[PDB]
Amino acid sequence: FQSMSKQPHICVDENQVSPYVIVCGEPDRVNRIVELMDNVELLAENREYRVFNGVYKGTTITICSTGIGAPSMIIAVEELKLCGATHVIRVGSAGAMQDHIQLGELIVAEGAVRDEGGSKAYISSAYPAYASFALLKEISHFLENQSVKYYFGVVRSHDSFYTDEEDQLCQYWNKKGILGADMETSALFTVGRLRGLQVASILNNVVLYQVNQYVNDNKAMMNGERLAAITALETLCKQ
Amino acid sequence: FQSMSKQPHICVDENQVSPYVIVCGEPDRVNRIVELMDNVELLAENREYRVFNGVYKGTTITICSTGIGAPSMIIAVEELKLCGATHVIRVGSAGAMQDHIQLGELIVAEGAVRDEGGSKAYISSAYPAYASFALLKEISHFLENQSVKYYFGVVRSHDSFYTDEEDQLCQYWNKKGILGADMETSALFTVGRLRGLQVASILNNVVLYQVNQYVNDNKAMMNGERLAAITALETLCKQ
Amino acid sequence: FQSMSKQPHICVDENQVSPYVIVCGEPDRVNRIVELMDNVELLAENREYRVFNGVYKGTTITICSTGIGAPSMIIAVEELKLCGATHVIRVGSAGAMQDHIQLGELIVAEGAVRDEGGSKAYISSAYPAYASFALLKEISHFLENQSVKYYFGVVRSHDSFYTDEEDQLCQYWNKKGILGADMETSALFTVGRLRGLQVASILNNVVLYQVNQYVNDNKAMMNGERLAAITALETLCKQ
Amino acid sequence: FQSMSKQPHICVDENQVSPYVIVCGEPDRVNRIVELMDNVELLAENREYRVFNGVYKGTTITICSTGIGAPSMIIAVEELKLCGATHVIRVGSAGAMQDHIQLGELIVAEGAVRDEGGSKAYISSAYPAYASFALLKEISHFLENQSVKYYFGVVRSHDSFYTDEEDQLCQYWNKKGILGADMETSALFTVGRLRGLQVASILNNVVLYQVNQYVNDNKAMMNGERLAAITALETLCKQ
Amino acid sequence: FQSMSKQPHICVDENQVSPYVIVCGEPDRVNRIVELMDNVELLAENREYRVFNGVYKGTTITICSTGIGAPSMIIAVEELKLCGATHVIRVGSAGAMQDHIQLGELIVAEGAVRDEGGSKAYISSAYPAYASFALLKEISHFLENQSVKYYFGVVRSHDSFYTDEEDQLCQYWNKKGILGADMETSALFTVGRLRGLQVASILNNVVLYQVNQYVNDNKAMMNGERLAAITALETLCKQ
Amino acid sequence: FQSMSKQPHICVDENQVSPYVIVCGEPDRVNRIVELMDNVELLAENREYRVFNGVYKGTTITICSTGIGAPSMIIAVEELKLCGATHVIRVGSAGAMQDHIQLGELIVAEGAVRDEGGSKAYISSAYPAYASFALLKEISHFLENQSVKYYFGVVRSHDSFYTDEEDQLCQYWNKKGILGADMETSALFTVGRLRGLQVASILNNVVLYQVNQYVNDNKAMMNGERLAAITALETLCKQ
Repeated sequence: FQSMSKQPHICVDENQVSPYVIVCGEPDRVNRIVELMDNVELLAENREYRVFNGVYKGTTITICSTGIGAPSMIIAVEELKLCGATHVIRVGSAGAMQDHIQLGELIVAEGAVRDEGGSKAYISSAYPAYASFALLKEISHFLENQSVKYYFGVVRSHDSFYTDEEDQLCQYWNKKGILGADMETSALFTVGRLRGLQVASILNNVVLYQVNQYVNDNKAMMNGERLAAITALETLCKQ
Repeated sequence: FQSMSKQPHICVDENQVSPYVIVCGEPDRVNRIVELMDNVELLAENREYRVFNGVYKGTTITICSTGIGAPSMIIAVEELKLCGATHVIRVGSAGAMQDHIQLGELIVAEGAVRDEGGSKAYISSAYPAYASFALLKEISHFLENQSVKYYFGVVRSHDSFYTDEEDQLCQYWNKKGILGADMETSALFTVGRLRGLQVASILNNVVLYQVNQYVNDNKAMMNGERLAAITALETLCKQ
Repeated sequence: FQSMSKQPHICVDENQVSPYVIVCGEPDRVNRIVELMDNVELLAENREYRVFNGVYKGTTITICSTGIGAPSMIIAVEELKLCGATHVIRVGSAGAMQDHIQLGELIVAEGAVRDEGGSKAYISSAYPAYASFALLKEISHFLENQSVKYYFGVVRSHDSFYTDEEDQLCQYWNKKGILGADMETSALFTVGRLRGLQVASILNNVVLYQVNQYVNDNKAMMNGERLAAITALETLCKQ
Repeated sequence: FQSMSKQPHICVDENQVSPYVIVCGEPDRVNRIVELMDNVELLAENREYRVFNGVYKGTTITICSTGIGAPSMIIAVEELKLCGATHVIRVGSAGAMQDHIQLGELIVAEGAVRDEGGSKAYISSAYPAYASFALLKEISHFLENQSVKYYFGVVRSHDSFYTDEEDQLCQYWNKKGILGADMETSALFTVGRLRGLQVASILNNVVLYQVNQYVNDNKAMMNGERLAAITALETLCKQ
Repeated sequence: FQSMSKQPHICVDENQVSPYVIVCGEPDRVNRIVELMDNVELLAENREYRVFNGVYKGTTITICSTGIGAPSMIIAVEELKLCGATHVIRVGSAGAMQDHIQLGELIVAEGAVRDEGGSKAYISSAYPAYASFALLKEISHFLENQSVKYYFGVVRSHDSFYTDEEDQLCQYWNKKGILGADMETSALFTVGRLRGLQVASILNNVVLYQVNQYVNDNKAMMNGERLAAITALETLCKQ
Repeated sequence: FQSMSKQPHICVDENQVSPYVIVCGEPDRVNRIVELMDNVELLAENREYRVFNGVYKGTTITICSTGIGAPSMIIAVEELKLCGATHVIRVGSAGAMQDHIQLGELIVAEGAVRDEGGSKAYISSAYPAYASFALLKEISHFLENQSVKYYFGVVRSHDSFYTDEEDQLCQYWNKKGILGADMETSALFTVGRLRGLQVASILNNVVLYQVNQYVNDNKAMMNGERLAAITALETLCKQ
């Protein structure tokens, strides 16, 4: 029946999707982010794509999981774009590339090394993956007001942390001053920008670079997730 | 508690995982494949990873979804490997690159163009992505016995079907004789082989190269999925 | 005699150079920028490097020409770095890559395509060339207050506008949404960042993408140069 | 006179060439292979190309030397193709990349690393160089019946074993699990497949990875050559 | 017996090989070149390698065929080097890339496009393939004295003239001003130089770029071969 | 007024520029070279471009500085070409890549490694950067007659001697037998040749590979500059 008008992966349309969007890897994180919003509604659920609308401080925002990886991210960006998204903020996870960065502290990517094939499918790797400065301004301002430590800088996005060369990759990138590594940021920044989106990425640190420990760690991380979501929500509701 | 011994993404361990494994993109396909098996048990559910064991014609086999894309595939291969997998068969979806291939017909990848960054993270693209011939032999033999049309040959694996150049990519690859395109096969074939797995990929055609139509199409596709799963099950239970 | 302590190309030392620096292509532009400052002093003059200190609204700033091209830019960045520079702003020239951009209007590079070999000597082209957001914030704020049109976005930096393929390069990059093209920005952004500098680039448009005309054009361009210099000065004197 | 209809390098035509073909490096090996056949006839002799027809167990097969290297291999593949070849099997020599492989033991290439420029002239190195499984099936079956040890897997094809880096190349490829190295296999597999041939490669080991010794070694190698030829003949006469 | 001291492919040793060497593709050309010399002796015959010594105007020179292609050329260069060669001149065949060049006219390669994988195995393609100027001087001087037309400039060396893109390759390279194309020159120039040889290449045109005709063409070509050989001999006997 | 007919960077036209040209990096070197000539006239002065005509032994020659780097070199080559230049000789500076080469000794580049992006903008790096042999002949002949040591061979042209990897670059290139390194030679050789110029490069050594010392060093270097200029002048006035 109504299977003609919907985007084939995110399963939503023009009218459903807000111009303002948050994406994350984990479908179950979508339910956690909507907890913070009013007037929540499930829009679609398909494969790794879980899509909700919610209202935060008066502004209607769409929350969308995209699974792990640049290809699954790019699929959601293209289809969100077609539904009228203009501002998209990644809220995600990272492994630290500097030893001073603790669990549940935030990395805000100003730029990203394009070490994933996803963005390369579109354009020469020479094209920059960077965050919209208007969004960065707002993110910086929200994060200043609170106590959890956060770092602005370059992250690396890649397609595997499981090569035998992971150690050396880490060390090389540590010396270049990269803050953290994910799989999705540079693809958002590249494809998003090429489709005229304003984009940004707020990453929760979940691996150190280096029983009761476990519980505090998990709490720290869960606190970082919440902060990252709130920061993204605070930023989008100003536009 | 018991969060020390499990693989951090597939959330299973050595003892749970069979040496014989089927992977697919869609978590909901895992439930559909287990329908065909005895002694089914849910092993884990995490992000896009849905993991089950089942028994088919006496052999215990593990079924695992890996979401869409090479990075999420590679994560599952590495972790399945560490749990003792030896034979892994992709059961997935493809877009046709030749016009004679119909919906719900199967493409069996003998080889795959490595147009995804995932496999490139591991090794120079010059290394071949090809299917284990023992598995190909068995797949060919099962498929001969039945009526649904199937094609053996080269597929292309890539990170985006949404570039502005998709048309030209299609036409170029059509002329080279590629049968279909997916996102995951060449990564399985490359990483899998480099970790000593026997690997294969059986792909269900879901896009032509070119209301009642819709219902028969869906039936055709659902029939192709079932055939692909059965073929993989028949192949693995012989080892 | 005192030819031991000075940088071998910019011919200045630690004590001479301010942490705050403006660089431009043309040595004669250095004299034009110092016209706008108090307490001017010639520091060095060597090859294409013309170096001055001046004071603007209380802040001491160094002005340095670097000739044309990424290699000559990189030489000045490395040596300015060694003399203690922390903030460096390019004030330069561009050819428009969109037809709405007029002569003597400004392009502020948020990011830059790394199509020059200079930055590639240092690091894989996958590393992002982008502008420090703190500087971008300040530049945006100054430029809002006045009437001359200015555009924020991506520029392309390259090593030749004289290949037979220039037309096609232009058209390709026009469609990607690039605003202008220079030879120096992405090298500043890449090497500068890798040496821990805060960096930015304000470019004066001097070629349309498309006697009395000539005089107004020149006036427009000279007005853009002055505005670009003033904007950079206003930005640096706040740090 | 009749110098219009013949292929300019292999000096044969449509009518002469069988659909079933064996190629080898060494012209003098052609005479050794025909020793095993009935109804032998010299077809052509030109540069490194020595061409014969023979009959084996009822089937007429063409034997063709192609000298050393991918370019000279590719020339023979293109021209054999134009003469109506459909199945082509390389029967050649390899240097071992694992220490358990002895002299005069066989390596059957399922796939090949495309480290030669020959195949790259045709297509991106991402395209797979692999052997036709129907041929692999048959080769496996013949070789099972006899006592000489043989290994199935990946070989590396390259353009020089004389670079100063040969040692490190060897060690790198040894760890990746490559069985042996030649100069011709991946070019056959790539160009052959792109021209719609069924292809395979059976390689005789002639260098260990590590007077009376010399005589037994030579005998071992000569025995491997004979076995490789017989295996290829047994395989082709079944089609 | 004496199978320990000889180079494994060219089957000659230190004492046999002159410092001055001519190489060509075709073994039968070796017999044609020795026709022009005194005190001829067959040194070795192995695969595509046919090796002779002869004396020309007092100087002893070695003549060696290397079959077709860069890999087989490189093998002979490495082994000739080890036997004490210092000056090596290619005497070969080319296809014209400009329409004014006739059959049996000579192309003398000053430089060569490195479009073959052979030289790339050794060193980045950025390293120049060019001819020793001392040899070029002497070649120019001999050729001035006679009537057959000859052209000095850039040739292209490649691994296949049989790709579907040959036409476009030709046209692209024609416009760049390339004179002719072979398979071997840039490999000689690159590997040779890296091993400290003085190198040069004199190529006989055998394909236009565009019964009685056939006979005059063949005569023209055979005349070009003779001239090329004589020119190389005249050049080497001066050292 | 007369700002229509002049080249936009070198600020000269067809009638001003001689077919015979010397280029150097340093504008102040132009004044030093004209000291050696009769009938000197300043033609233009713009940015790093300082342009003069002079007469040497009857021949009128143009002297042009091009600042440091391949992009600024290429600009001058293109515009000199358009003004009718046919023969262009670089007279420049190098850092030694072999320890036997002393300060103020000359390196004459027969060929150049294309490690700069400038030439790559035009053509695949596989195209050779080499010197016109007619010019090399003449340069060799002049330099034989005098006492200062000079070396003919390969140089490397690059875009930065300030990467953290400079040491290793040096060592790698030392072993390959490179004589010296500059920033401009391979760009002249590549772009120049592609525009049909006869080209050459004579480089003065100013850095060893390894008060009174300082004065003799400077004298040695200044003597090398003079010799290089004279050699170029002697060479051009013969055409």
